[PDB]
Parts: sequence; structure tokens; C-alpha cells
Amino acid sequence: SRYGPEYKDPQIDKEYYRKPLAEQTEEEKYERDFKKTQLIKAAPATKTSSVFEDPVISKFTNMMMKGGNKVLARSLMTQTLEAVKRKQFAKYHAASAEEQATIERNPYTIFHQALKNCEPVIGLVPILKGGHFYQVPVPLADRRRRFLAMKWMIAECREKKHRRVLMPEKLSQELLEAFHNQGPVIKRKHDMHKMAEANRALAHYRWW
Amino acid sequence: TVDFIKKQIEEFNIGKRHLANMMGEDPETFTQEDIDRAIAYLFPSGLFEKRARPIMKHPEEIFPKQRAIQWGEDGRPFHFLFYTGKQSYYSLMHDTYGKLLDVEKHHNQLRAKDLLAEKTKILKDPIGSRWLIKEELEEMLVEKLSDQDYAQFIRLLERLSALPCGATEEDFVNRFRRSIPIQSKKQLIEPLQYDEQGMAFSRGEGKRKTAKAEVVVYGQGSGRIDVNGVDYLLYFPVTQDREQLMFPLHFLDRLGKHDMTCAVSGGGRSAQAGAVRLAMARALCSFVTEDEVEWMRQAGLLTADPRVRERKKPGQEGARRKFTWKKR
Amino acid sequence: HRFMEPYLFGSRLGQDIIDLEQTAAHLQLALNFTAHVAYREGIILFVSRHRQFAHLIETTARDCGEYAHTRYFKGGLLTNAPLLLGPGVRLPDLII
Amino acid sequence: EFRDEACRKEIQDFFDCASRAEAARKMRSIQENLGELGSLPPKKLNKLLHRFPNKPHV
RNA sequence: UUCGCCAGAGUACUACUCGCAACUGCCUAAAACUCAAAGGACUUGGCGGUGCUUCACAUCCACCUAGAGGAGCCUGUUCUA
RNA sequence: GAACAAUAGUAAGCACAAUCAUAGCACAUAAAAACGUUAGGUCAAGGUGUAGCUUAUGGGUUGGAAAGAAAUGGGCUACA
Ligand SMILES: [K+]
Ligand SMILES: [K+]
Ligand SMILES: [K+]
Ligand SMILES: [Mg+2]
Ligand SMILES: [Mg+2]
Ligand SMILES: [Mg+2]
Ligand SMILES: [Mg+2]
Ligand SMILES: [Mg+2]
Ligand SMILES: [Mg+2]
Ligand SMILES: [Mg+2]
Ligand SMILES: [Mg+2]
Ligand SMILES: [Mg+2]
Ligand SMILES: [Mg+2]
Ligand SMILES: [Mg+2]
Ligand SMILES: [Mg+2]
Ligand SMILES: [Mg+2]
Ligand SMILES: [Mg+2]
Ligand SMILES: [Mg+2]
Ligand SMILES: [Mg+2]
Ligand SMILES: [Mg+2]
Ligand SMILES: [Mg+2]
Ligand SMILES: [Mg+2]
Ligand SMILES: [Mg+2]
Ligand SMILES: [Mg+2]
Ligand SMILES: [Mg+2]
Ligand SMILES: [Mg+2]
Ligand SMILES: [Mg+2]
Repeated sequence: SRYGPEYKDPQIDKEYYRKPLAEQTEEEKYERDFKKTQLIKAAPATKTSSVFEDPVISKFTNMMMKGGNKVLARSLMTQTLEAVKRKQFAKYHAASAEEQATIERNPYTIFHQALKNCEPVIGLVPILKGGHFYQVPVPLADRRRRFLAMKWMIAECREKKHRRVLMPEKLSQELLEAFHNQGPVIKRKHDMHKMAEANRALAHYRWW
Repeated sequence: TVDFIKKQIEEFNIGKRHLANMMGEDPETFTQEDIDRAIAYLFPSGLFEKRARPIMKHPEEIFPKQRAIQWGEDGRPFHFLFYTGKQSYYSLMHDTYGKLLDVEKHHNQLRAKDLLAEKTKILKDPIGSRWLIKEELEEMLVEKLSDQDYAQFIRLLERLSALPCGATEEDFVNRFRRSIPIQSKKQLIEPLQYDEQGMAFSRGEGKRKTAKAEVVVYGQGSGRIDVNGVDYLLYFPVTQDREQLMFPLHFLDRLGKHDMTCAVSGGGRSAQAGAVRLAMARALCSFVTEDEVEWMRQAGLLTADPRVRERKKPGQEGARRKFTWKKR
Repeated sequence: HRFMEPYLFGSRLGQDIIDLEQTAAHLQLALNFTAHVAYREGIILFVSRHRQFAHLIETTARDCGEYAHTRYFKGGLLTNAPLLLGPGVRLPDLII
Repeated sequence: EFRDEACRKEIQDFFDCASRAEAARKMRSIQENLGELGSLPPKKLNKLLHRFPNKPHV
């Protein structure tokens, strides 16, 4: 790490600076940020103040990347959002009056909602006691649950897809499947709940 | 070693006269800085250690401070605390404690007389006052100290400084005061330059990951950037790279109010894109008010990126990765 | 203490009372002995490891012109004098 | 059938308990050292005892 | 003041002998032979599947990414020659 | 052989530290890392103790050191 302990993470949100007069405690926070003369790290290349970005997209885009092809990973994430948009637009056209104002045509809304349904609620961690390993359920933290949902999405669409079907279209199908709570990822989430509920009497082993 | 110092003093003055004689200058004003530049010329030592170069200075500054003789011919110690081992430190402690009692006695008398003419002068924040460092204190008492002894002495001064302050005590205390240099993170705003009927154009310099960017921004044109004689869209096909150039302008809501031409060399597509981003941030400080310049720093625009590629160690596959380690 | 029994006049309700008649006899010789070693140009050191009269004893020695040591006593001070103080050091001729 | 379509009330409390247990676990260690429950920490008692040591000998 | 016991270690709470409601028993108790030591207490170090407290930022667990062991080829050992 | 509201330790040498290099500082990385441990590796870099050879364990010329049943380590290219 070329940054010393004094350097801190920069603040990028423009709206945080343009309307500071409506609050007092937050004003004391950033006025002392430079009054303490604390050094600020350089702005990361990925994050930007553009209003069209989203933090959950960047993390998902990074995991899709293999090697160092950020261009290819960004290209795949662009097509997948387009592919989802095309399918929802077509379904909207062929619908009745009541069905028309039900379909969502916002890929970002679909993407955010899809991952919030693939996150497990309670995980498992092996614990060694008496020379044997017992799968003990634990209340997984929010960051772990969010990361675990993304990994399951990538793992499924990389392994059990056909060789002919492209990556952007295969991932688009699973997002719609997870949006309706019927995708194989949702099945895997329930399977982890099945094992956690089966070993509900082993929760006493953990010591935290 | 009093005489040895005296011999060094007289010959250094004689030696300085010879140096001025051969240098052909005025010996009456052969200052130490002139001596250093003369020595560095006559004896051109190429060495990286700054302390290993030839030197000829005042022997008082060169030789370390020496303890004086502590006893007379009959053996009687001159000071009354010589048998405590550390006479200088404890005498300072004895005097410091005595001042506190005198202040307490003086304050007690003032309370009896119902007068409070003293004020707390401990607060020297605008001057930037800090207490003596242990190393500096050891060079003032000419005696070695310890961490426990130093902490006790400083805390005693705080008790002395927290009481009502007299004129004599403040002179005593201020000998232990040190002033920090000026601390500030404000940047120097480059004044606008006008050239050949050209109005409001500023220049910036940026560098990131083996890529230097030269950006000059005109405040009288429309929104366009000309990098290396070609349009920026053609030069930066990647959407992310063109997002980097947007980041400074979009933060100030001046996307279309400036005409720029750039010249960046070296590095890849992202290195140049980051370099041009840095150069615009520094070059745009002239057109922007001072308050938003601080906002620019808090967002990380104005700080150079120190992350550079590391070397490859001899005996490893890469910068950190080592070969496979077969245990058996 | 067991060795202070002869010097005790008695005990008053569990509180020992020191016989001042023996104190006066001892103090008379102590002051007489102290002056004579000072008359002959002798070094006198005041030693007292008590954190209530350290300043008073330190100031007392300054007025008399003699030396005092009411601080922490180093291990090799009086025995290994040449290393602690200096090459040639005159040891004190009396300690109080 | 292992679906949280009707278990929202229970799921949130489980998250709330996890956060509540997390908060108490990650703050007990620091404050308990100097809280002292009215009795001085072991470091202070050691210094106090050294000033008035016990005398087995003499 | 008085009684009992002790004369290197192993052989040995053993062999033989006297007494015993004991009969695979108890008490009494050697030698041949072997060794130049056996033994009591202590000091430092190492170690402990001993306890208490604290800690592993490539790290032991929990946990992240990319690989080796599977195939061809290149090269280096062992064995075969 | 230590107790800082200090109870026998003291000042120097080597090492750590600081400094230097990577052309600003900082951070990071290099570089450094004593006394010892493993009779660790190297008589085949070279030198050399001791032991051995001296028309031979020395010197030169010509030709030739093949081959992989099989096992394994570290790698490159892949299994899209
Ligand atoms: K030990
Ligand atoms: K291999
Ligand atoms: K040899
Ligand atoms: Mg690599
Ligand atoms: Mg005997
Ligand atoms: Mg025997
Ligand atoms: Mg028996
Ligand atoms: Mg028997
Ligand atoms: Mg590892
Ligand atoms: Mg590979
Ligand atoms: Mg293989
Ligand atoms: Mg092989
Ligand atoms: Mg040191
Ligand atoms: Mg440097
Ligand atoms: Mg460093
Ligand atoms: Mg190294
Ligand atoms: Mg170093
Ligand atoms: Mg060997
Ligand atoms: Mg080995
Ligand atoms: Mg060998
Ligand atoms: Mg040889
Ligand atoms: Mg050989
Ligand atoms: Mg030889
Ligand atoms: Mg031959
Ligand atoms: Mg194999
Ligand atoms: Mg290797
Ligand atoms: Mg290829």
C-alpha cells in the first residue's frame, strides 16, 4: 500500500457538497476534514461522479472480469442490460390492458431486485469439535450475503449453459427467472435453507 | 578537552583565511555558506550519504557538547546535586518545583489580598507551540534522559502552566516552547494568462503511471477537447476513458463552457486518460473560486496517484509471487 | 522494631513513646560530630527518600552549602563511584 | 415451504438480533477494561500493592 | 534424661530358619555375584496433546482469486541401462 | 540483577533503529540483519594443511558416452 495511514477515502457524491447549509452536524464533519489537513487519496479509476453509475453494477462487473479485460467485462454488462430491456419491451407490447402496467422496463430496477431475492438469510460454517465437523448455522453479515448472491449468479451461468448460447443472453434469462422467484439460483438459496433448518439443534456449538 | 576545542577554534579561523585567500574573495565576509560551496568545489566527492561529504565548520558545531569539570582541585563538587548522578536534570526539576511553590505562595497571598491580576497564557495555538522533544531536551541540559523522566518533567510544567502566570515564570516556560512550521493544505492558484488577444487560458501539468499530460484550457470556447491534434472521441474509444475526462468538468457543472487542447505522451489508454484528468483538475483551479477548490481536493481530483508498478525481485516469479514451494 | 526496644520509654495505648532523654544524649553527640567534620572541610550529603520533605531537605542543603540526594538512589553510586560520577571522585566524608 | 413471502416479520427480527448481538460483541472488550465495575483494574491494584508490599522476611 | 532404629547401591517387602486358627499368607532376613556408583536438594536451558491473558492482515481457522496432481510436450532428479 | 508515587545496577562496542538508494517529500519496495545453531553445501572457482601417485592417479592425439520398462518434481500449450 503506497498510501499511508493518514490518507482517507475521498467523497465523490456531488450532492453532498452543493447543499450543506440545511444541516449543522454534517457541516462540522467536512469543515474539519480539511481543517485537520488530512490527506486525500487519488480518485479511483472505476468510480466516477456520473449520475448514470451504480455501485452494485460496478461490483458485479468486476466479478465477471477474467484476467484484466475490463473492456470485455463492461461490454458484457452493457449487452446484458440491453438484452433484458429488449425482452421486457417485447413482452409489454403483447399484453392486455391490465397486463401492460405490470411489466417493468427498467433493467436497473430488475437487477437490484433480482439480487435481493438470491441472498441467503442464514449460512453455514463448519465447526470442529470432538474430532468431527458439524455444519452449524450462523447469521451471515449483510456484505457476505450480498457477495454470495453475486457469486451464485456468475457460477450458474458459467457452468451449466450451452456452448452455443452467448453469455449476455444466458445471464439475461436468469435475471428474469430470479425476478419471478423461480430461477435455479432461488432453488439453490432454498437448498441452503433446507440444510440450515435440518441442523437447527447444532446452533449451540458456536460461541459467538 | 577545553584546550583541544581552543586549538580547533584558532586554526579554523586561520584555515578560513587561507580558503578566502585562494578563492579570491573578501575574507571579512567569508560566510559559512560560502565555505560550503568552496569546499564542495575543491573536493568534489560523489557520495549519496550527505553526512559523509567533506566538511569544514565551526568546531563548536562539529564536536559534541562536553561536560565541564565538576569539582575543584580539592575535590569538592561545584554544584550541590552532584551526588544524585544527574545534576543538570534534577537542578532543573528543583528550580521548576520551586517556581510552582512561589506561584502558589504568590497566588495564596493574592487571594488573601483579594486580587487576581494574572491570566492563563498557556494557549499558544495560533503560534503553533509544542513542548521540547526528548532529544532536544537532552541537548539543552547536555545530559541523557529517559522516557519516564521526560514525561514527569513535562507533566510538572503543565501544572506550572495551568496556574496563574507571572512574568518571570513565562520567560522560564517559554525556553521549553517550540514553534511548529505553518501547516496548510491550500494549493497555489495559478493566475490567468493572456496571450495574443487570447483571454482566460490556463495551463496544467499532470502525471500518472508513466504518462505526462499537458493541458491548456480556454475559457472562451465551446465544449470540445483536441488531444494530439485529433478529437477526443476518436482518441478515447473506451467509454470509461471518456468518463475520466468528464469527471472534472461534470463536478463543476461546466461541461460545455471550456475549449481545451491536450498533449499526452507515454503509457496505455488508461494511463493517459488518468493523466489528462489530473492535468485538467489543476488547470481548472484558476477559473474556479477558492471554496470549490477545497471541494476539488476532498473529491480526490487534485491529488496525484502514487501507485506505480513495482520491480521484480531476484528469485521470484513476479513482484510478490514466489515459485512453488515443495515442502518435501 | 526489635532493636528499638531500649530507646522506647514506653507504649501508650498501643502507640510507642520514644524516650527523649536518650534522644537528647544522642542528638548532642550527633550535632557535635556533624560540626567537627564540617569544620575540617568535609563533604556532607543529605539523603532522604521521602516524598513529603524532598524539596525542604533539598533547599536546606543549598543554604548550608552542602549536598543533598533526595531522588532515586542508583545501585552503584557509592560503591562503583568511578563509573557513575567520574574518573576521580572524592567520596563524601559524612552522610545524614 | 421455505419461502419468505410470509416470514418477513420473523426474518427482520433475525437480522435485528444479529446486528444487536454484533454491536454488543464488538464493544464489550474495550469498555470493560476501564469500566472497572467500581473496582480498580488489575494494573492499578498491582501498583497500589507495590507501594505497600508484604514483608515475609526480617 | 531415656528407649527404638541406621554401616554404599542392585540382588532383596527375595532364598533358608523360628513362631502364627496364617497354607498363593504374615513376621524375622542373609549370601554368591555385578557396578564405581546409587541417592537428597538446587540452578540455568529446552520441551509440555499444562492453565491464564494477548496476537496471526497471505494468515492457523472462518473466508477471496488464480493454479499444481488428470493429457501431450519441454526440462531436472530417482531407478533401469 | 526489574518495580517510575522506582526495591542494585552503570556507561560505551556490534545488531535492530535512524540514515542512504529507487533523482521532491511521504508511504512502499529494495538494501541491511550481530553472536550462535545444522561437523549444513562447496578440496571440481582458486589457494592450502595432512595422506597418496611420479616411464603414471601425469601429458597429448583419434573416436565414442548410447537407451527409457517404469515412477516423480518444476514448467509451457490446452481442454474453447
Ligand atoms: K526455565
Ligand atoms: K506439472
Ligand atoms: K589437496
Ligand atoms: Mg503473475
Ligand atoms: Mg556414616
Ligand atoms: Mg549390601
Ligand atoms: Mg508386604
Ligand atoms: Mg516374604
Ligand atoms: Mg498461504
Ligand atoms: Mg495455466
Ligand atoms: Mg501433469
Ligand atoms: Mg518428466
Ligand atoms: Mg538503539
Ligand atoms: Mg528516499
Ligand atoms: Mg521505510
Ligand atoms: Mg532482502
Ligand atoms: Mg535498517
Ligand atoms: Mg558434513
Ligand atoms: Mg539439510
Ligand atoms: Mg557433501
Ligand atoms: Mg586443487
Ligand atoms: Mg570429489
Ligand atoms: Mg598441498
Ligand atoms: Mg591420461
Ligand atoms: Mg505422473
Ligand atoms: Mg524452479
Ligand atoms: Mg492460443
